[PDB]
Formats: sequence, C-alpha cells, structure tokens
Amino acid sequence: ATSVNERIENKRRTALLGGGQRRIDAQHKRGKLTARERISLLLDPGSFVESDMFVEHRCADFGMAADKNKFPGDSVVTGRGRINGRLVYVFSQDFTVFGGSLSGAHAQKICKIMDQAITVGAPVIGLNDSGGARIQEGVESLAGYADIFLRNVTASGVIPQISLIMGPCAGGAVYSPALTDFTFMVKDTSYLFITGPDVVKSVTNEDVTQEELGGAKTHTTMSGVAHRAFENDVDALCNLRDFFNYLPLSSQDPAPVRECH
Amino acid sequence: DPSDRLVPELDTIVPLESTKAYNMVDIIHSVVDEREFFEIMPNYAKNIIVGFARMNGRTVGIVGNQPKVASGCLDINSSVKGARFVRFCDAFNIPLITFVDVPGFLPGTAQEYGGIIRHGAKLLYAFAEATVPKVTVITRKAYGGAYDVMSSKHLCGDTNYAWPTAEIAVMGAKGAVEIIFKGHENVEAAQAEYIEKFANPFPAAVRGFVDDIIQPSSTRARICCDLDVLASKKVQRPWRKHANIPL
Amino acid sequence: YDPNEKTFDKILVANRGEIACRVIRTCKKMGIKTVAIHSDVDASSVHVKMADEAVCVGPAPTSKSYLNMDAIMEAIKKTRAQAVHPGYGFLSENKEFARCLAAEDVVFIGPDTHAIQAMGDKIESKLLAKKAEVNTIPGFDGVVKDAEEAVRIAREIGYPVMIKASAGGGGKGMRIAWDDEETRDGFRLSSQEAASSFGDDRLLIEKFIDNPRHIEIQVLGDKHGNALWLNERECSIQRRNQKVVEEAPSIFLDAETRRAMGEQAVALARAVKYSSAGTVEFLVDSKKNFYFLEMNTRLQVEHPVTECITGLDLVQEMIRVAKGYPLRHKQADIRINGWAVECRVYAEDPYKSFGLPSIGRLSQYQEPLHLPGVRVDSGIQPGSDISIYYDPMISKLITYGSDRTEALKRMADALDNYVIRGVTHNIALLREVIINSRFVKGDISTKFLSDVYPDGFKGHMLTKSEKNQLLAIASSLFVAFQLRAQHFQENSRMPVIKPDIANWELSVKLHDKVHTVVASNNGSVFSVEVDGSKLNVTSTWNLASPLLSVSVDGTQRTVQCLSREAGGNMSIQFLGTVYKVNILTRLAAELNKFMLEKVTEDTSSVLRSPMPGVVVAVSVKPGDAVAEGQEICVIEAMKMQNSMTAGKTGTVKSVHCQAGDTVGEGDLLVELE
Ligand SMILES: *C(=O)CCCC[C@@H]1SC[C@@H]2NC(=O)N[C@@H]21
Repeated sequence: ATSVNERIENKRRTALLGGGQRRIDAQHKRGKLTARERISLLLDPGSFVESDMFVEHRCADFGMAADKNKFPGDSVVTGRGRINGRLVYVFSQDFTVFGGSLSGAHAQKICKIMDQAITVGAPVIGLNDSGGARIQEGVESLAGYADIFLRNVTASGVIPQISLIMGPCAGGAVYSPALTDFTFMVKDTSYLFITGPDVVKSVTNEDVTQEELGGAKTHTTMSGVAHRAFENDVDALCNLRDFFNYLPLSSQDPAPVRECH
Repeated sequence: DPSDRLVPELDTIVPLESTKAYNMVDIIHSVVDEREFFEIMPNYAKNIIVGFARMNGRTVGIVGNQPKVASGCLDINSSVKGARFVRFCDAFNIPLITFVDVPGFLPGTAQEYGGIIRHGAKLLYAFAEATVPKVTVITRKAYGGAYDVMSSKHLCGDTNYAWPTAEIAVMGAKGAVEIIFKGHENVEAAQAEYIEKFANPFPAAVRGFVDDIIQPSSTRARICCDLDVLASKKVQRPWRKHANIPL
Repeated sequence: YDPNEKTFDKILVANRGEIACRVIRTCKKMGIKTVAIHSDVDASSVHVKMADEAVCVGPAPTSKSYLNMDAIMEAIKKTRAQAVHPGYGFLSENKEFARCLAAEDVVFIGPDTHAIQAMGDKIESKLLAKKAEVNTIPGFDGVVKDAEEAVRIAREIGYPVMIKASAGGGGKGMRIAWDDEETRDGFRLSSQEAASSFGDDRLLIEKFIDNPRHIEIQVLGDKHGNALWLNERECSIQRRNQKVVEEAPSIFLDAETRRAMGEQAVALARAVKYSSAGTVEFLVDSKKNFYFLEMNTRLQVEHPVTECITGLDLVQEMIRVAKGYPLRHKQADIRINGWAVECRVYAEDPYKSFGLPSIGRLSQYQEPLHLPGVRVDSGIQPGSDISIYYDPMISKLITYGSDRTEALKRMADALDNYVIRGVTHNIALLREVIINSRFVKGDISTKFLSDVYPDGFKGHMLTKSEKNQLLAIASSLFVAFQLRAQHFQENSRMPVIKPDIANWELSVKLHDKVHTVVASNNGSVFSVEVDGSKLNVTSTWNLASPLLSVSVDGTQRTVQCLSREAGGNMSIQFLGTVYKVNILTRLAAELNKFMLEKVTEDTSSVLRSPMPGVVVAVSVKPGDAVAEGQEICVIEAMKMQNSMTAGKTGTVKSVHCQAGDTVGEGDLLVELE
C-alpha cells in the first residue's frame, strides 16, 4: 500500500522525538539535554557525519515485536567529526528509550566505532548516560560488555580515550570508563556505583543514599576515581573542547605545538 | 605421572546446593602433577588463590576462586593480587589455568569508597592484556560482570570448559522474578519456570560461550591436550610505547 | 545354580553400606531387578548408583531416616516390590517392622517374628536353651546367707566361680576364686561390703570360665524343618566389645568338639522353628568345655569368611529359601577347604583409646584386586565421604589360603598394598596384631589386646635391622627426588651443566635420634652406609606412583611416601606404620645447630576435642575447678560415645561447648589455668 518513503519519514521523526514530546519536555525540565544536541555542541558546526543511523534491536522473546516498545537507534549515537580542525570519533549514550540499556546492537556499533578509530588513529570521546540493563535479553547482553572491554585494552597507549559520564551509570558497565585515561563528571547528574544502594542496604544493613554512594563529590574527593567535576553539562563540553585541544591525536604524532607570543 | 589419567574424585566434589561451599584447593591438588602446588601469599586475600604448579612437566600458573571465604566474591585485595600474578606470568611467558566460581563483586560502603572500580579494572586489564595460552574451567557459578572479568571467552580466551554443575546468570533469581513481572504479582509458577529454564549451562552452550560440557573425572586430560596444541600462540597487536594500567 | 528357577521379580534393599552393594550384586547375578533406598547424605553413594531406583527416605540422621516405617511402606507401595532385604542392624531385628510388613502382601526375607520374640529376651531365651538340652552357663542365682552353703554350691559347680549379686557385691564370690578358704573370706568380706554399699548380702552362684574364647557356629534353616551347620568361626580378638579380626576354622577345638557343638547348635535352631540364617555363640574355656551364650538372628558382617571355606554364598541361598524351596545339601556334604582370615578396616585413629572415630573425605582409594587370594567388600569409592551419622566402617578384606600361614602371609601382603588417603584408619593396628607371636602360635583370649598393650597402641616397634632398612629407604628416596630435579630441556642459549658428586653425606633424624648416612648412586642401585652398615637398594624409582616396591639387600618391601616437605620433613608408610623423618645435608645440619629453637607454649591447659563429633552433655561450667580423673563432657560420634578427663587440676576460664552444639576437628573447647 503505502510507499517506503512515508515509513522512513515516520521512523526518522520517531527517532528524533524519542518516545514522545512528553518525555522530551520532562528531560528538558529535569536538568539535562539529550545526546544529539550534545554531539552537535561538542564538535564544529556542520562537520558531523553519522554512521549506521538506522539500527534497531530485535528480540523474539518477551513479545516485544510490537511497535509500542520498538524504537530505532538502539539508544546510541556514534559518529566522527572535527573539533578545531582535528578528527574525533564521538560516542553518546541515549536515555530516551530503555534508559540507555546496552544490547547486542549497542555493543556492535560501539566496537565498530572504536576499531575504525584505532585503524585511522583518532581519539575516542565517550559521553555515558545509562541507568540499567535489559533483563529480558539476559546473559547475552553481558557478553557485549566483555567485547567492549577488549577494545579498550587494545587501545591503551595507542590513542587517547576520554570518558565524560553524565548519567547514573551502574552495574558492569562502570568499567569501560575506568579503563580509559581521563574521567570527568558533572555535579548532581552523574553517578557511578557497581551495585545499587538497595543491595547494600539489604546485605550490609546500614542507611545509605545514592548521593553519598556515587556522587561526583565522593568520587572526586575521597574515592579517587574521577579527575574533575563540573557544575553542569554545557560548561563540561566547553572544558572538554580545550582539554582535547591540549592532547595529541595518537602516540605516533609528537606533542602539539601552538603559536605563542 | 601419566598425562592421561582419570580423576574419579571430582564427580561429587561440588555440592548440588546453591549455597553449599567446598574446598576448592582440592581440585587444584588433584589435577596437577604429583599432587604438588606452591601457593603464593596464602594468608592474604584468601578470596582468590594463586600459585605455581606443573602439568605434564611444564610450569603453569594457577589462579582460582575460593568459595569458602566471603562466598568467593572478589574485592580490591584479590584483584590486585591476581592482577600482579597474571602480569608476571605473561611477562615471563607461562601458561595460565583459571578456575572460575564467582557470584559477583562484594557489595558495601567500604568497598565503594575504597575504589573497587579501579582494582576490578586492574584485574580485568591483567586478564585482557594476557597473550600466553590460558585454559579456563567454570566449576559451578558465574554471576554478573564478574564472569566477564575473570577470563571470559570474548577476552581472547582459548578454550573454555564447563562442568555439568556450571550455571551462568546475570542477577539473583529472587529479584529477577519480582522485577520481570511489574504488572502484577506471580508466585510458584514463575519461580519454577525460571529455575527450570535459566538454571542450566544450555543457554550458554547453545550460544557458544563455552566449547562444550565435560565430565569432571576427565578434566585433566583435556587440559593437557590444550597445553600440547596451543603452544604456538603468537598474536599481533598495534604498536605502542607502553601500556597504561589503571594503577 | 540354574537361573531358570522361578523367584522374586523385584527386591528392595533397605540397608546402607557394603552389605547393600553385596546384596545388590548377588541379586543382579541371579537375574532379579533391584531397588535401593537412600538417605539425605547418601544420594551419591555407590549402592544407589548400582541399583535401578533411588527412593529417598528422608533427612540425614538415622533416627528418622533409616528407622522410620512409614517411609518404607511408601517406598514399597510406589515400587510394588514383592520382597525386601533388611541386611543387618538398623531394623532387621525389629518386631514392629516384621509384623507391619507381614500385614501387607509381601514377604520379609529372614526369620519369623516368633524367633525374634523368643531370642530377643534373656530369661525366656535361657528357659528355651534349657528346654533344648544345650549346655548353658550354670549357676544358682538364689539367696545364700551362709558361707558353708555357698562353698557347697561352689564345690558342686567347681571352685572357679562367677558368684555375683543382683545389685552387686564388689566381686562377691568371683574374686580370688581358686581355693575354698579364701572363698569363705570373700563371702564374709563381700557380705560386709554389700551391707555397706549395695545391700544384697546373699550370693548368686555362677560358674567361672578361664581365658574365655568365644566361637560362633553358623546355622541355616528352611521352612520344612531341615537345618544345617556351616562349620565354625573364631572371633576372640575384640576391643570395646566389638570384633575386629576373624578366622573361619578355629585351631583350639578338634573335630569331635566341633561336631558336638554342631549338633547342639542345630538342635537349638530346630527347637525354635528357625528359618533363614543365624548364629549361636559359645564361650569355650581353656579345657574345651563350652557354654552357650547368645544367638544372633541376622546375616552378620563376618559371614563371608565361612563362605570362603564352603563354596556356598548365603545371601542367594536365603533369598531362595524365603520363597519356599527346600535346601538341597546335607550335613555330610559340608567340608573345610583350606583357611580364611578376614579383617575389618575402619575409619578411626588407633593411637587414642583404640580407634577414636574420625571424619573427612576420601582423597584417593585403591584396593589390591590383582593380588592372589584377596577379596574385598567395600562400600565406598574414590571421592566418597564419611559422616557422623553412620558406622565408620570403610571396608573388609578376606584372604584364603591352603593353610593358616599362607592366609596370614596373603593378608599381610594385601594390607601392605591398600592405599587410602584422605582419612585416618587402623591398618597399623591390624598389621601389628596379625604378626604377634602369640597370635601366630594360637594362644589368644577375649582380653588379647587389653593386656599386651597396657599403655595403648604405640605403633609397631622396630628392631635395628629394619631401622637400618627404613633409614636406607628414606635416604635413597631423598637422593632420587633430588636427582630428578636436575633434568631439564635444552635451552640452546644458556647451557645447563649437571652437578657431579660421587656420594652424598646426609643427616637423618628419626624419632629423637640423629644418624649419619652416606648414599652413593650407580644408576638404579643405591649403596647406603648407615653407622657403619652397608646396604643395597634397587627399584624403578617411580616417584609419581602412590606406592613403591624396593629390594633392600634381598628382602622385598612395599613402601609409601607422603607429606614430602621441601624443608626435609617426610612421612613414610613402612610395614604399615607411618614414620616421620627429617633429612638434611651435613652443612645444613651444622647451620641448623645454630638457629634458636622456636619455643612453643603448649603444656596442657587446653582441652580441645580429641576428634570431632557432637557434644551432648557438659558436666562443668566456666569459672569452676575440677580435679584429675573427672570427665569434662560426652561426645556422640557415629553411634559411638566417649568421656574424657583432665590430667591436671585447675579453674576453667572458658567453656566453648554446650548442649546441642557442633564441635569441629581439634576445635578449642575448654580453656583453663
Ligand atoms: C549403622 O550403620 C548400623 C550399625 C551396623 C553395625 C552392625 S550392626 C550391630 C553390630 N555391632 C557392630 O559393631 N557391627 C554390627
């Protein structure tokens, strides 16, 4: 009946709008901004070429084939671009659908971007925003984590890897930021903890909250995991720009030289 | 010492109960040659046990869990100890044998404040960088990301074998059943279905996570054959001045 | 035997251990389906894996697992087995089980409930023995307040007496009962003591037996009145009222006495209308004058040895006669085919009170199946385990030869080649007892190992010749282990050069002495000089083998090595005994004579558990003081109990044991000043 053009347009508009305008305004009023405009702001204007824009997750089990819980993009935005004229491979988790939970397509696209970057020799910037994992897919999803880890260990000392975390990351995915070189946070927006406060409350039996377990202040003051903490997101990206400007593209290139006076 | 001898003691070494614990050093003693094992720093970080042994006259380094103390959970001390041992073994080209029985990372506020993430990353980096032939055996359990940390198949693992008691999951079934069915409450039937479906190696076996399922009494021979076939393991990696371990 | 004869189609085995495996094996040989039950812990046992079905009775403790009836009837109903087998122990001699089983439409393999009732009690058993014209222990258990009447009854029954009193009399007439005047003196003194201690001044007459030795006649019977006696057994060696080592033919009594005991036993069995198998025990004195005592109505643990001198096998004969088929043999067709000796290997440490029960897991286990004339009855396999709920019996060994000396030699050779690692055992006790001069001669008694060991088992005492043999073996094995460690591969970059030394000078510390040894190698031949003594030892020197065979200047010795520490300490199983040796070089010993001794603070003041069990009752409390000879607590362990005292007087600072608690192996229990 209808041509494929209208279906493609509907898929594109649903991906841009996410799960609906209500979620969009709720996220805007929450205090943080989605991944697409973050990538637009981090890099130069009109220099971003996204790769594999149309990828969706498939799962025969649990009866998720309906369009109610089907969304293209797999809550990951990956691409390449130029900042100040220098090439960068950029990564952004997306919390609009499933809370940025990682799956097979997630890890597949992630591995594609990192091994392409290692081949060319450009740095890898990764913006992390997730809050859980799909329990329906199960152990298979865990396998993806393992794959991702390998890439990091293959790139240690070959290219600089920078990880900015700006969501309540938890579980087994807190290790990929820890295998990179420099870790930065945003105050009162990004959390790190391997296990949730409920588990420690049930087992160790003491009253603890999430702020004093995975807050930016705790990790940047006493835990010694992250390097700096920023007040919000736009300023975090502005600081990430010139911090990247400091560093070279790879270990083969020498230290950058800036005109001075 | 024959290289193809059976070990009829390992068929009932692992109890079938999900909470029962066993002395896991006995498996190491039984498998190795002449029942000899030189254990390194045995009084510190008892969660993980590492040491030197000989298989078919060839020196190997053995790293394994210990389900007797702290239920086998790994922490900062275990991570650093295992990472340093594996780092030495690879630096001096010695094959590794891993015995995996882990339910995850030990939770708590002390481990959270001490930087358990850094030490877990240390141990994961030590296993992921390693290029010497490593043989891993999953005896009973592998829960959460600790399974991928402790020498998973995807991290350039060579051969993975699982005993019939092995079972791999993600998070506790008691919480899984109550979190999957958010619409209403389910009892008896849901738990029975979960323990009949996901409490088995089959979902891993059909997925290619492990090579196959072997009888415990014939573990040693298999391992020996591995050490006679994967001694030519040379790999290629991109040029690098030096690595950056999360020290 | 013809397998075409009709018999049962499904047999339930309702026991545990080696007897269940034996019954299952014979029943499968006959061609009958078997069904075995199991408890909570025995789900992986050998008998469960050997039979078809695996019914679980219930929890771990035997008081509600193998001794509850409702589970048994439920298992039978689910299995519809036409017959059951009780083995021995547990509920084989339970009247309630027999009657409840006969209530249903199944047959209980064994004796009738009437025989169980008529042999369970003692007074009516004695009455029936009197009615069966069987010579029993005599004695007048009546009131005797006068010395002359007491000595009259004594001289009527003989001066040696067990004259004793119901409540007690501090010996009454028993003590010093050889002549008569001192029996009168004992009469008056025991009357006084009873008046001060017990109260029964009168004397109950009984006859004395000198150096008791008890012989068991095995009887078999059918449902048609025909009964047979299958030779005899001697079981004079026993500790803590438990038999240890047995031999089928008994040398003490000749053919005529054995025959007469046979007719008496068969007459007693017939007087009860007895079917299936059983045994009658007699207590023969030193003059071949026996007296009846006890009739066991079951299949005993020491039953196979008799089989080894007859060619029969009792389990299938009784499972056939339970159907109703009459016996085919006759008393004139039962002969003696050589000799047989049976030993029972337990799981206990003989060095403390003759076999305190132990636990653990069986790290490795191998039997000498290929040795000549050796048969094994074992209820465990490698990788098994021992619990505190059931009998610690590991296995039993039977050796049959043409004469007694051949059987004893075969038994010693088999005991040398039995490897058990993981738990302790009493192989040393058996091997040391079986070579005793007065046991090979044949002069034993009921207290055989209670007087030759006044201070308990102290290991096998070794003479100078075998001291030198052991020292040479240890030195040669140490040198072989050192030499094996100098063989590497060709590095092709840094060449390896093998150190060359003509002979090695060693210092060997054994027990509390040090000896200077020199060992020289000539290939596979070691020449060892120990304190001026030359010895030569040869072997293949297989260091990875569990057991080794050596030839010390002609004599062949089978030895085992364990706990070979890199610091020089070794433990060596030689001639069935474990010796600890410390082997050093000359320079190492000279330097060690300079290092200060690591002082250890352990002189009593600690009353940890001698060997793990479960504490039941505690007679002391923290802060109290007790004197020597007073027991601290009672510990139940695998159907056995012990009460241990303290060697010094002091106040207990802490007690770590209470009622219902679980005690570990060597766990601290009592701390006192
Ligand atoms: C527990 O397993 C039952 C005890 C089996 C031992 C049998 S029965 C009682 C007899 N006494 C003994 O020492 N062995 C025989």
